[PDB]
Amino acid sequence: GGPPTIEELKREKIIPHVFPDENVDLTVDMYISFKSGKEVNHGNILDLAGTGSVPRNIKFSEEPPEDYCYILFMIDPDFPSRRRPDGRDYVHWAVSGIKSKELVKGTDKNCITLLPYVGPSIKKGTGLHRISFILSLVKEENKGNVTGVPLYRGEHYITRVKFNNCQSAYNVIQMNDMKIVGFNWCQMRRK
Repeated sequence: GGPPTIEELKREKIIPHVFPDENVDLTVDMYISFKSGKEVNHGNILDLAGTGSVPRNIKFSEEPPEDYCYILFMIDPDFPSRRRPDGRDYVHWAVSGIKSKELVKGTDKNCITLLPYVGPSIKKGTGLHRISFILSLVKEENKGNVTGVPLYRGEHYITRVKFNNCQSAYNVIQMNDMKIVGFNWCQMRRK
């Protein structure tokens, strides 16, 4: 739509459930395609089928500022269920270091994969999950020094529930003095 508007996010309760207030500066559009014909687009309904791999193509409307890079998180704020989101935020994916307007298959030479992609975790009968993608700026020098999200050593050393025991993506962003600049989401349920 370009980037989501504040009013859109309030309607869907992404503010305050994902972002606790209205002061986010969403200026960078983010196109996200799992595969041809399967795009994340401002709260559209996507089938769970075909989400087992990292999006094939992501495109940003602009490059990050000089000496900054993007860090991208994909989360489920509605985990395990929409009615009882006791694991909010579940972190599916965290990649840091993006310099390019295009990210193909989730990585390039610049990127550090802090949490490798794992697809949506949705049981039948758990409502619609607002599977969300949050794009922020991090200093290049800090791209692998994210408090709360250490360099990856395998699943034994982290948890995806409650954002690696830092509760939320927003908390991680703000405690690292990062700047949110983009957002997209879809709704997913298990048939």
